[PDB]
Amino acid sequence: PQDLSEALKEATKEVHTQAENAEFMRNFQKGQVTRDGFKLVMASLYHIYVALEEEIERNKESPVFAPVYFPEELHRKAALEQDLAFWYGPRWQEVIPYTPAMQRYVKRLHEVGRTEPELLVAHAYTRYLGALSGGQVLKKIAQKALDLPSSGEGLAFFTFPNIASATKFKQLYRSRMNSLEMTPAVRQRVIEEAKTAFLLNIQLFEELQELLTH
Ligand code: HEM
Repeated sequence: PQDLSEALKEATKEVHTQAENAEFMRNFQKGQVTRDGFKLVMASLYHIYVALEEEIERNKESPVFAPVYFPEELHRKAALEQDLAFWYGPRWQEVIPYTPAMQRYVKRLHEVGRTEPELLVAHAYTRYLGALSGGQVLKKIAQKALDLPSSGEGLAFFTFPNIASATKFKQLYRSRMNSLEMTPAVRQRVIEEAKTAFLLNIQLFEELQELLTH
């Protein structure tokens, strides 16, 4: 259209469906994910968000990213660390897995963070705006399914405590994106990188899936 925000939303409409329909994402929606599989995604989110957030601290002051810099509001690193300690034990840093589908995603994140920063925004957008436009169902089914004891831990990642209204924030973010300066080329690329994002995720589920069935 004419809004960076409306462009992406639409551009990734199809791939998003591809993401939803993943064999591992659908088994989840239908609430049939074992503690093992759930323990895999948490370990995936951790590696992705550390890379993501790390590259964000690199371009925090950069004009290409500064406008969407919201550390308190969004940063998930600490949230995932807390969760991962519950899921793997005080030794999670030592035990947790690091698969090749995780490695690609992390690798892409850094290439972008250093040679194509103007694109970092597409990933931030996908991760943060994604898990903010829909983190309720991910929690709703997470809760019921796993039915872990009354431990009160392991799912912090799903609660952005520093945002009262998701509605208003998602609105501030789109405003800030739409305010990002970028040449027609860069724009088409950023949109293209948002697709890249989804493919890294979709490719991730599939790899976590084959991993379960062993
Ligand atoms: C159970 C699986 C999923 C379901 C059913 C789901 C559902 C949705 C829904 C209904 C919205 C609100 C869209 C709107 O009305 O504007 C949304 C937005 C979005 N989702 Fe998901 N989603 C899922 C998986 C994913 C995955 C894996 C990602 C990737 C990180 C993701 C990224 C996004 C993004 C970026 C948006 C917002 C786009 C925008 O605001 O322009 N979603 N999702």
